[PDB]
Amino acid sequence: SQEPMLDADRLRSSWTFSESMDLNYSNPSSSPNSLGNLKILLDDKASK
Amino acid sequence: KNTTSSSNENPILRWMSIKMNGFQNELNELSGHMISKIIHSQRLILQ
Repeated sequence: SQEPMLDADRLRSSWTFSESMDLNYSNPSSSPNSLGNLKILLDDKASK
Repeated sequence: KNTTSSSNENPILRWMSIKMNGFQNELNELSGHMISKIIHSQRLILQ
């Protein structure tokens, strides 16, 4: 999803924290494969 | 003799084995940070 740069809106970002607001999703982390992927993900998220 | 040595190679295995610790530790540290940085280069360029 495109943030992209703003500034919009209110406190000139007003959110701007933003560790996926809470994650890294820090899997173990220990998993550097990265798959060369993909679309990003149509996945029915495009249908969403 | 041996002695092996004359302190200064027994006690410069305090050099030699520990210069080997500076070297093996140097490859250890550069291995670590270099490996994780390049991991944060496929992160940082590919990903």
